[PDB]
Amino acid sequence: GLPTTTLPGSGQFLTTDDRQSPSALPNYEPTPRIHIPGKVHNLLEIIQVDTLIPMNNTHTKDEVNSYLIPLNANRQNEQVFGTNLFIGDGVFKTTLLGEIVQYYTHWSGSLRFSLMYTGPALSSAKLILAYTPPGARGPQDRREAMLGTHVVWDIGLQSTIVMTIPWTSGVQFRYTDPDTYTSAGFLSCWYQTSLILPPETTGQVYLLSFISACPDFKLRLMKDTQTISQTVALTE
Amino acid sequence: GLPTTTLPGSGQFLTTDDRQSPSALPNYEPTPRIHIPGKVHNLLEIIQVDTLIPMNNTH
Amino acid sequence: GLPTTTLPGSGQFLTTDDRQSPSALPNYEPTPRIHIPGKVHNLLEIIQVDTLIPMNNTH
Amino acid sequence: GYSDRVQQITLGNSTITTQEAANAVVCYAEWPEYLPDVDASDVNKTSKPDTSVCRFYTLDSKTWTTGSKGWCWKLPDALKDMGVFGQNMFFHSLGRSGYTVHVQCNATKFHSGCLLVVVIPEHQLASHEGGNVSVKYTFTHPGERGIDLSSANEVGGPVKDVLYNMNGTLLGNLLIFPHQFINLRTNNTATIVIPYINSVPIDSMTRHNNVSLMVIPIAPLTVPTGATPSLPITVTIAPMCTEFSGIRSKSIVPQ
Amino acid sequence: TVASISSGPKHTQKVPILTANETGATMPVLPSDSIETRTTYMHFNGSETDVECFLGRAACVHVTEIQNKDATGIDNHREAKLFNDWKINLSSLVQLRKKLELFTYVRFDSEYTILATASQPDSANYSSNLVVQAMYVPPGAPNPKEWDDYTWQSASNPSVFFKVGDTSRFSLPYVGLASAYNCFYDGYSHDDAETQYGITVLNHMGSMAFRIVNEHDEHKTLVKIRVYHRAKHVEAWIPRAPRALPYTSIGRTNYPKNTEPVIKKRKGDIKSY
Amino acid sequence: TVASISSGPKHTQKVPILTANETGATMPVLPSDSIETRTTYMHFNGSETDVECFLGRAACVHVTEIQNKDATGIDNHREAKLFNDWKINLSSLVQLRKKLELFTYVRFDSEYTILATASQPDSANYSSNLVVQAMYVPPGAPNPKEWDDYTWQSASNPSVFFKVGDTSRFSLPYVGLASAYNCFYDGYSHDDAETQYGITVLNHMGSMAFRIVNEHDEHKTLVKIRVYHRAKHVEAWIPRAPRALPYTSIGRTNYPKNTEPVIKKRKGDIKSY
Amino acid sequence: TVASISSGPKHTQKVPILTANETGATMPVLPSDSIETRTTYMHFNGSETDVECFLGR
Amino acid sequence: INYYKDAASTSSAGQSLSMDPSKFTEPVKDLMLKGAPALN
Amino acid sequence: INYYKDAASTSSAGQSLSMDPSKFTEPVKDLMLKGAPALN
Amino acid sequence: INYYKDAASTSSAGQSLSMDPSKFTEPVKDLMLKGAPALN
Repeated sequence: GLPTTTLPGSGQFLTTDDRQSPSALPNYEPTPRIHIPGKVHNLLEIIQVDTLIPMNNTHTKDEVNSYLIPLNANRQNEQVFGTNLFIGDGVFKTTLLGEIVQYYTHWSGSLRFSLMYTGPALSSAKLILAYTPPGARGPQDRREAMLGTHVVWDIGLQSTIVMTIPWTSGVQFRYTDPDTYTSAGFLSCWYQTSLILPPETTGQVYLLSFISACPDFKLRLMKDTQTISQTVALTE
Repeated sequence: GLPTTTLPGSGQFLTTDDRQSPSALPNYEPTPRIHIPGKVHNLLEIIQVDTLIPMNNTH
Repeated sequence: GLPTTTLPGSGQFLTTDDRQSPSALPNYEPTPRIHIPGKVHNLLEIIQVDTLIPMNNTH
Repeated sequence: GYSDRVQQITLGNSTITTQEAANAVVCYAEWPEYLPDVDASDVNKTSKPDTSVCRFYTLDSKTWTTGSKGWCWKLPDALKDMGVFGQNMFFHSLGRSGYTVHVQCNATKFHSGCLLVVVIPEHQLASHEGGNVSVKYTFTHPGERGIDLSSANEVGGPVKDVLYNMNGTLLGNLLIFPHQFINLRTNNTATIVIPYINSVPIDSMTRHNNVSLMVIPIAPLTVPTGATPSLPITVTIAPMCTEFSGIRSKSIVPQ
Repeated sequence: TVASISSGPKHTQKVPILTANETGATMPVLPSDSIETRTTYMHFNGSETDVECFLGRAACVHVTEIQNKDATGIDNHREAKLFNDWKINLSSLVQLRKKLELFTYVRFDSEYTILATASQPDSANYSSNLVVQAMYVPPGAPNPKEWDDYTWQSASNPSVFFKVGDTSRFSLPYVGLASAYNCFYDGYSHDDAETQYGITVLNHMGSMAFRIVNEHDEHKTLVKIRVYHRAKHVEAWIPRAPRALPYTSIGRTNYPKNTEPVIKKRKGDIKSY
Repeated sequence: TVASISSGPKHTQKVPILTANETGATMPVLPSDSIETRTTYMHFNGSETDVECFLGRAACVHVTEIQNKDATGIDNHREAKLFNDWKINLSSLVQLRKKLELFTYVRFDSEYTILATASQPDSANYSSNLVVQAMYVPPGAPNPKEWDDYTWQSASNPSVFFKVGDTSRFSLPYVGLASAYNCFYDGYSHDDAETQYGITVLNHMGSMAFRIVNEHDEHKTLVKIRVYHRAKHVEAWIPRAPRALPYTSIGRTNYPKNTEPVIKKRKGDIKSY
Repeated sequence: TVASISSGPKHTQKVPILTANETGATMPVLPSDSIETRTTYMHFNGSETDVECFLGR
Repeated sequence: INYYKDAASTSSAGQSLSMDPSKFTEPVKDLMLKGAPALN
Repeated sequence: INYYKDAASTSSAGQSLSMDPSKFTEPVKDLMLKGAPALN
Repeated sequence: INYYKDAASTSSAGQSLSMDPSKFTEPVKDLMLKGAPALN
């Protein structure tokens, strides 16, 4: 008989501990694995695939239309859309990125925001996208917007433009749930010159917008998502 | 005295676990084995012998 | 199963003991350290800096 | 002078040419291949009709109009009646296949509109009734007709609400599945190569569909002034590396 | 590892930021393709986002309850909660369910922890000490009919006996019939016109029956069982869109009617911040 | 090591005892610079004044309380102490607080011990045996609303279950967002005219929710939770003046008005002994 | 280990499927003696049918 | 590691991995070859 | 040290440290180079 | 012997045995020698 002493914590059950256990089914042989395409190893692998952002959130019931950012022909100087960058809330929240970020407490890294244009091929347009780093207000006019991170996008044969929100930060991690100290800025978009439709054409054209994370990205300290809850256990 | 911590499951009895136990009969000597024809090792050995099927179940 | 005996003191919590514990946050990666001037290692380092004595205590 | 843009796919006795492609997607970066022995379980030698089943079948055409919500086809169902592919299907106990899907929609440089073409492995549909109402067989086996998401709820059928992918997930995130867009201004076809994806090496072709192909208008169709307000969309699909096993009497399936 | 390299002004014919999303790719664009950057290192590995880590902590998967009371004159033990079964599932309490359904096929060993606590809602002199028996009943085994049937002998079926207030813990290998468990299945068990859709044995993980071994004392004792499940040795294939609407049933994808808009409406314009 | 060397009479032009304190230095003067000394050795290392040792013993950081009682008809569990949260802090009980605030920035892993004892202030037949659940709720997680919400499933959030009367112990890595925790912060969360001063997320260490898992017995049971915290792997920068006045608030430096003189007045003259 | 070997058409004078059960033997006939098979491996050892396992709980 | 002195006290035995059905499936005195005629 | 005989009884697995998003982010048939035109 | 995988779970650290008061006691820009005049 070897002398032992038990410490504080004996008998506790910590849902996060990782130890060995007896197998209830001694000697059982599991089914062989066969090959299946698509294996995922890290959630970091999947948040780099871009998905659509319901940017046009202004509706009243969920609709395919809140994915469409409208553009008006012949407007000059004006603003196309605006949003803050609380990736865990608001427009971002239902996107795959938003949806995964919510399983973690802290995030750090660059984001990739792209816009794909869908107007007739014989039209043309020049837009400016601007990222405003924390510390200033959402820009109120392009002059204000153009003094921060921006890209003049020229609509052409190449249909999409990929803007990166480079990680601009004092503190090396931000909270995924919106927090002030930790806030990330604003994203706005304005006409640089203006949309022009060809003859025989009319109305609004739309941009689709996507979001995905750069390879830069870090997420840490897992927790429970506000995105799902329940009141009684389900049954069959 | 070596410091320990006990985990969840301590004291449980799992009918399928396989561990050592003290022998109640210390030092006892079992009867020698003699040879007996017919030893079975796997149930897989015996399910290969065919047996009759009551196919005509209608009684 | 290895035979053990527990000694007096089992289960006690001594605020001054120093042992290992399971991490509640398995696999979490702490923020990198950056350099900060001023690191203290011993209280003996700081009690050698002189400070003023309110000698005139009479107020 | 090769462009990403022009392409030719020849499979069996049938060929497709596109002069306005946008590359092609190969699901999960894997190309269809036959079933290796190391992965095999059924001891039966399989049948590989090759060129008589691995050719291009063009399903009947759809009509995109400003009110369209989107269409959904299931595989191998959509092909249950195409030539010898279909016969093999009803006649063997098990079968396995990959596909090349080519979705076609051309317009002019004055039109606008953008379709999402996506392949969803194991697309289990939801009942519009809620609770634990099931979706009857016939409803998930529309055949070449596919399911029309702008048709009405029916009884025992699935829900046809587009912002929810027919299953409780948002349209916006379908982009995590192999997919390609058809943006009239860029593109006129979409091509996806689908490797066989299952948790078993070979399965039944009638009780289980392993992918739904979905074509969904996202930026509404907008035709030039006084143009007819609609465009046809055509889907052509070719089984590839098909294998059938466990031949017998010929399945009889509901309806 | 560098998180960003140093990059300076650019005036090229080589534009990495113009792409064609119609192709289905997400081109790997970085901050340094469109602004001037400085070197910085990652200092991080992505350890805690590994799927083994993501699915590897215990989650509550089931709460049931049984009572110890005089069975004298009870015509239906099962019905008096004299004993109770549970057909194992991971899709009845939604927290873990949403996590698993981020994948289509999943393969793992399970580690179960079972906590049992007792309640004595009405006048008792004391708290008795009850031993619970949890039997693993695979499909085809005789199922308990009374709380003390021959079934409980469990001569071939793994069972664990632990005390109420304590915890039991054991681990079961991956018992799936196929190579992975299907998180989803767009099929039927056969081509029947009315057979159930979606629910499949492909997911089946066994089933478990609980009872108190103790005979009855003078008062009644409520014992409530909580089963926790931790995946170990995880393998996951084919990511899918996360669950947006609420769940209604074990094993079907169905969402409730007149549900509410899941995308938050702006308080303001598209232009609003 | 010598504590003092031998030194004899001196009649020099080299005076180590005259200095200019205006310079900000504390010149390293020793007994042997001004009296005649003999050799002596230190016999000591300064082991127990290491900052790891100074901050490394468990200190009580929080006492809370929850009760097990029939929740039937309770409209606000939180309010009935049916369950309770705590946003982790080290500045609410002053003993450990004064110790930490001897430094400006501090970095360490935490080891928590949680002792839970039960009380039955009014007539009970017995003492029941309750299991406590302590959930670690990081900012952004759903917070419990009732004592038996879906939240408690805690499928992604670390939680520990232990018995009242026992102790639970686990250790959490340094969860700060920056490189160190700020013991002080002369800033705001943004340039707002009315935002709070001093209190910062730079210090944030998570938060914890407690509940009893047991349903109710016939009597009521008070369970009082004590959280102890031990710093391990300590790193401290920039020493500061010790706290002289009493504390009034978590996270602000504020002292109470009409406080009392903190320097003891002489009973006598400056000249007094 | 192979569970089944590959075997093709047969037109022989050597018939493994005709036997005389009166002898008391169970002749070891396999799928490949009477249909055309493909190779497949066992992937299994028969561990949990060992008598030690069967009587050991 | 055995902690105990007696052999009965050790854990379960380990798989025969013996397996030879012929004592049960082919106890015939003159050897039968599959493919050759049963009765000559 | 494993104390138990079966593999299911061992603790959690250890980090894939595999990580290759290209099956998801770039499943295109003809390789796309960043910087070269998307559609030629 | 660490029984646990993560570094936070190990016991207390071990004595700096670093000790250098000069950053606090003599942060002067031009070095002062004891015995030499303070102000020259």
